[PDB]
Amino acid sequence: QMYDQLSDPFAGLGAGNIHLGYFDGPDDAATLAEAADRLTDQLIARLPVVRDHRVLDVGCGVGKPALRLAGDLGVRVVGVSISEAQIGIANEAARAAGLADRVSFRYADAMRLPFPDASFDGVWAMESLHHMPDRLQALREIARVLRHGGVLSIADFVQLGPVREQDEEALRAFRSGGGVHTLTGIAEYEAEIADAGLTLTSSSDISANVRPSMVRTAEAIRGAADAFLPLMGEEGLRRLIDNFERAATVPQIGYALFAARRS
Ligand SMILES: O=C1NC(=O)c2c1c1c3ccccc3[nH]c1c1c2c2ccccc2n1[C@@H]1O[C@H](CO)[C@@H](O)[C@H](O)[C@H]1O
Ligand SMILES: Nc1ncnc2c1ncn2[C@@H]1O[C@H](CSCC[C@H](N)C(=O)O)[C@@H](O)[C@H]1O
Repeated sequence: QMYDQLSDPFAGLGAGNIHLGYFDGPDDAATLAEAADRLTDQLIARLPVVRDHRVLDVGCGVGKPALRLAGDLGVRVVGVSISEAQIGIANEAARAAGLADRVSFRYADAMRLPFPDASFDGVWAMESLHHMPDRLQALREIARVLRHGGVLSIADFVQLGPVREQDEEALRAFRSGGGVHTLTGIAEYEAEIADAGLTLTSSSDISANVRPSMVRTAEAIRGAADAFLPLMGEEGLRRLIDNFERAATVPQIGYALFAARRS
């Protein structure tokens, strides 16, 4: 519901990216849209696939990360989402870049993947698995469609520890507004990957590199009030902004990059 409504405006705050950014710290002079493309690059380093490999983009957004994958690495990409609106935009972006024969997007719920077993050489889940009610079932479906020796690269949120009473309400606003159905610590995350049948190969805590994205995204929204206001209204937009601004006050909100292999 959330996505179909506001995808247009958010996609555009990050050029075509619907995910956060990677900075060298708060005093970094990279644009939000630049920091978003830097995050795509950081996850590409965790996905050792080569030309002609077939990759599944779980939670594809409007397809810019997927298209970047096909351009840099030469992989065929099938992206899945649950927003029919996003899929139509993503497939046209692929037609626009002349990659329709390499990159396609279809409807699919990551918890019941509509693909045969071992049909993909790699899986790519950028900032999407926290929308899953049962994250373990999504990882189990991911391992199933991965061929033996296939690789997985996850970018996602994590909780670095328990939140103090004074920040309880800011966490709750972050989880309800951001659609964060699953949020766990790194230990609990690494354990699920193993329980799904995947052998962990990388684990990067990049929380400090991503935390600025919270504050800077709020500033971009204010600058984009013209695009957001008609779709929400002053009261709805002020709360959206506030959700981000409060989320930045929770230091236990982190971010991790994982890489795994199928046995
Ligand atoms: O509608 C919303 N109400 C919120 O409170 C909201 C909303 C959205 C939203 C709507 C359409 C398309 C993408 C959207 N991202 C939203 C939101 C949030 C939100 C609130 C606090 C902290 C982070 C938040 N983020 C995060 O934004 C990242 C950058 O786009 C996403 O990658 C990440 O998944 C997401 O958690
Ligand atoms: N159960 C589910 N199955 C598949 N995709 C889902 C899903 N729940 C959410 N998504 C999708 O996951 C995406 C989160 S936004 C990340 C989009 C893109 N990969 C990027 O970084 O730009 C959205 O496209 C949303 O529709």
